[PDB]
Amino acid sequence: TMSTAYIIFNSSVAAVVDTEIANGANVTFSTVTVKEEINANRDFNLVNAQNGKISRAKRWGNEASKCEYFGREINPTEFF
Amino acid sequence: ILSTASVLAFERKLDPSDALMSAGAWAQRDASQEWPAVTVREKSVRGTISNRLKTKDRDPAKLDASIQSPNLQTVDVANLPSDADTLKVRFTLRVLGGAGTPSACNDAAYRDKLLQTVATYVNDQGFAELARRYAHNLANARFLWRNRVGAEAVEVRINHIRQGEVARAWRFDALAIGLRDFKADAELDALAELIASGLSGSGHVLLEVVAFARIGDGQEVFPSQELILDKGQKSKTLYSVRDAAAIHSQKIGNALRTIDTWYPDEDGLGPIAVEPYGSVTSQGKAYRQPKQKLDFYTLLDNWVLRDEAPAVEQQHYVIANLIRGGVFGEA
Amino acid sequence: ILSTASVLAFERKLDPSDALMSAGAWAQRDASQEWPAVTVREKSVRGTISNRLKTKDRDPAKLDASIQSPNLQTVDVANLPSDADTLKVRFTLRVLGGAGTPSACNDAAYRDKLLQTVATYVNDQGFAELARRYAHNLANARFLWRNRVGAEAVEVRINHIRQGEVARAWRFDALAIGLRDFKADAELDALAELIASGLSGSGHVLLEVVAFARIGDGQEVFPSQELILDKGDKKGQKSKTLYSVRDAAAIHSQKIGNALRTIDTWYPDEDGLGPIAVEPYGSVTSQGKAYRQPKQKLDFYTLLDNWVLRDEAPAVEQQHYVIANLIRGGVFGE
RNA sequence: CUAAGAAAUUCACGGCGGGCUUGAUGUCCGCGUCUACCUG
Repeated sequence: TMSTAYIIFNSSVAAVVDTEIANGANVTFSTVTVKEEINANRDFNLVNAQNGKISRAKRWGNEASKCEYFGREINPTEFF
Repeated sequence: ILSTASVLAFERKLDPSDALMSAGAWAQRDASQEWPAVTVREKSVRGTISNRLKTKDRDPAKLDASIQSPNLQTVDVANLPSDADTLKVRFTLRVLGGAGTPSACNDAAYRDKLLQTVATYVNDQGFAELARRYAHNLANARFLWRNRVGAEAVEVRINHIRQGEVARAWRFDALAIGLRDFKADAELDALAELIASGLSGSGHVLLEVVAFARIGDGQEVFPSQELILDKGQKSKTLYSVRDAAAIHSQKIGNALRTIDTWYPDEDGLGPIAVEPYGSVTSQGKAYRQPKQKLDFYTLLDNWVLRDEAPAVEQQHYVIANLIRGGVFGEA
Repeated sequence: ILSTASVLAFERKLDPSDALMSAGAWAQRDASQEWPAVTVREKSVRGTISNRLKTKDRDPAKLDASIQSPNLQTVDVANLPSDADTLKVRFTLRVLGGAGTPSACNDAAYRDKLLQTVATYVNDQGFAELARRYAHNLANARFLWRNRVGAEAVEVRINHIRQGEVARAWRFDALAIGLRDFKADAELDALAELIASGLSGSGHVLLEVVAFARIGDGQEVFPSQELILDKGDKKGQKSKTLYSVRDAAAIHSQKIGNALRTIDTWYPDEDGLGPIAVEPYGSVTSQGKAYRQPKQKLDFYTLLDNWVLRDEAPAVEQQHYVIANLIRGGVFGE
């Protein structure tokens, strides 16, 4: 339920609560109480589609409450 | 045709309680009901910079400037009282039983064939091979995770509370029993048959487990952490039930089921915890790789579908993976 | 090709307790229970503007305005009782052993290379070099950080205990043994033959370390200073808070361990002197700057890569530094 | 002397099974709180 960055990786995973890991210094900011998502390798950034919001890019741009997730995270697939 | 079950999950057996940590003196072991609780308390620290800097930002004038302002954390720790040396860890373990009957299947023929295969497994051999190994990880007190190393003498002690009273008591010594070999003692077979009859289902089994570890005056115990989700900084909050430091009821119990010795490239590297795709994070990598055919899922689907019964040294693994529970459906 | 791991973590050895404090007279031989604690008390200071002023605020009227509204704080302090003169600091040390084996590693070939290399070090030469240098900092009262300076007779007792009863006891004078010379006695080489035995996993070692320091009658000790939060900046706020464990001033369990591993006399800048604490990018904070910089090649993270991967085994006086740092612990990933 | 006048939303429900959050740390150093007072 967001509008991420330009990563076209796979069916991403996302959460808002984020802790910082220190052990294992190739991965930073491991994500907490995380929830699944599927965009199924869609073209553009806005496709998140948890359960209800797939089409309607105008309604997606209206859905800017919890959006603009940076995506640069523990994995090119996994988003913020 | 018996295709795979779309949604299948299992209720666990072998539930552990939460672990309590108390403190005292070693000579007062046999009257240790009212030992005070190892409380958590806040302290402050002051770190430095001890991480591998990258090749670009290795300037000389920047490193001393970055360590001129250190990072003042605020750590919670737990120490024993300065007059006490022996750490008492108490938790209770209940043995449910009926390990085959699932929680939420889809096909009735899958569920009936699953219960038929598990009934054959309990019919030919007992749970005795899968209970002489749980009794070990109650004996050599692996559930003391980091409090075990460097302990002087670890006396573990286990009671059978059938009624409110005790039925039959047991004392061990967790360093006479090694952390690698699975020996055969006279008082790890009266316990192993008890967990065997508890898992088969011929009674009810509730076990009180206390474990005294001799660490020393004023030393530092280790309980389990928590999350620090979302300045006023803090790091490393420990987990206390009612201001008594506590090990989680799944970090305990994770040491109950490090049983798995039957896995490839076993170089005497000791048992690991039972898991589907049987893996440990501390070793970094994941054994029982699915490209090998010695997994769990491709061991269940070749035993409940096509009936190719694997070796008995893997039917001791599949049933134990059923005992821990979990989800197993195409989620 | 073999490269370094991404997860590396080593548990500490040389486990220190928290240094408890007490006070009493001399004739300290029966100080086991009667000696009360050093209770942290509050007081009330009233400062004056003592820092440096900038090019701005060089006005006499502004300075008089700052002075006539003085600063008022509520510090804490801990003194001895006014009929005693000796501060007693007691803590128990435990050395674990198995100093090479990590607790989290990814690549098993890298772990086997490390456990081959540390084993070649240990079978080559014992822990008897590092155990002597720890027995010095346990022998003289280095761990009395500021309570040491300006004392008279800092008698350090060390018990080694196998059970509740004591196996073997020693008593040193902390002022015969200096603070920058690791000169071997007939007792410190008997203590290194216990610390090196504990560090090689040959048994259990529990050292109850007690240190008496006669500062003077009713004088002022220094326990370890905690940190106060960002509270309301008013006139009456606490400005200094001491650490305390059930109504007794104390020193932190890393303020001991920063003193114990003051080992490294192998940094290249020997223009000054002093055994600094062992650190990666080996640096002391009171001096501010950083020895063992990665600009030169004398670091720790360059040395482990040059020792384990490429097998450029460095000099012995640098090879002690790596193993002492692995005794300390930390994370050393990629 | 009113964007005044007018108005029944209702019935029933299985959230549920599983888990290792680890490793390490130096908080330092300096200080003037004064002057008074009728409780019947």
